[PDB]
Amino acid sequence: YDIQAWKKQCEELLNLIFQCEDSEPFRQPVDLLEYPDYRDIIDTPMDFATVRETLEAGNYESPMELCKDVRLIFSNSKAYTPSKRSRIYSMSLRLSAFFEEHISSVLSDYKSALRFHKR
Ligand SMILES: O=C(Nc1ccc(F)cc1F)N1CCN(C(=O)c2ccco2)CC1
Repeated sequence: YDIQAWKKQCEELLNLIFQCEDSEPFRQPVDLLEYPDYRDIIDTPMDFATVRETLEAGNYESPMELCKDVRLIFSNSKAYTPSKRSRIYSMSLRLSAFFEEHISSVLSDYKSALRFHKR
């Protein structure tokens, strides 16, 4: 029922994501010279370095907020891809599956801890 435990659990999961070769395209913001039309398609860029820095700054209140930003990385890739058979989109789908498999317990434990706190 530790309502702070999610933060280190998220740090550790980001560390695992950074070790995954599938995270390579998502570790830093998209560059607007290599993909010059990116901001015509994507309103809110997001990447894993920005997620880690937001966490480490103490600017997430909950793991749900972190989860929303990570899911934005993946929805941006799906929106920008020219094909469902894209290399970088295909990497995003594997990485999303990995993320979702690991974040589920972090969310459940946090929400349970908070329900206990407010019992
Ligand atoms: O090259 C990058 N990011 C990047 C990373 C580090 C850098 F230094 C410079 C970069 F531009 N892509 C990431 C995700 N990508 C897609 O989601 C997508 C789907 C189909 C085709 O691209 C858009 C472009």
